[PDB]
Amino acid sequence: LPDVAQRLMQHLAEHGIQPARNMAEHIPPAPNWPAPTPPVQNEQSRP
Amino acid sequence: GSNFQHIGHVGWDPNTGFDLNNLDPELKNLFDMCGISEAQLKDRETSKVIYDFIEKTGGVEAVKN
Amino acid sequence: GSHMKKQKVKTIFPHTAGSNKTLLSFAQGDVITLLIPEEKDGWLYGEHDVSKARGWFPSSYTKLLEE
Repeated sequence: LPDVAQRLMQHLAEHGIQPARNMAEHIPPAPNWPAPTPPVQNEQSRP
Repeated sequence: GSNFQHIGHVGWDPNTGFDLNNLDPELKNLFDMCGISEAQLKDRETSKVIYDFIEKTGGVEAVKN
Repeated sequence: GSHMKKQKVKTIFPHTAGSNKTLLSFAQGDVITLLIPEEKDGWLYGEHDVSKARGWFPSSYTKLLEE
């Protein structure tokens, strides 16, 4: 048992396998336009 | 008819994966130790690699001595 | 292994993806968990606390849940 794990990790690294304790998602690129903004603005004033 | 020598104890297949229902007293016990899950054992692309290790570096007689 | 990130925001306004497959849509008063270390072009990326939907969302339609 305990010695078999110390040699397993060396095998899995050769194929890029990892144990299920060590997996997560990734992040996408982004859209083709900038992020929108809330209803906050100035108010028109005379010269 | 005939069977393996250095292996044969392990129940794994390239279509379905390791046989959890009948797994060896060492097999599942390592999988729970290094951190592997039953999903990877049923993965024809991950379980294959995990099995190829036992076929060369595990072995029920090889781990005994 | 790993789980839900500490940093979150409350959306204060709605947003709409359309045909992009990489955007996150919601209403006002909803909650999103950040999955990335910093913003990009005003876009932030996260996972919704009610539906587990993920995508880029506008930071400006949201505020932090610190203090």
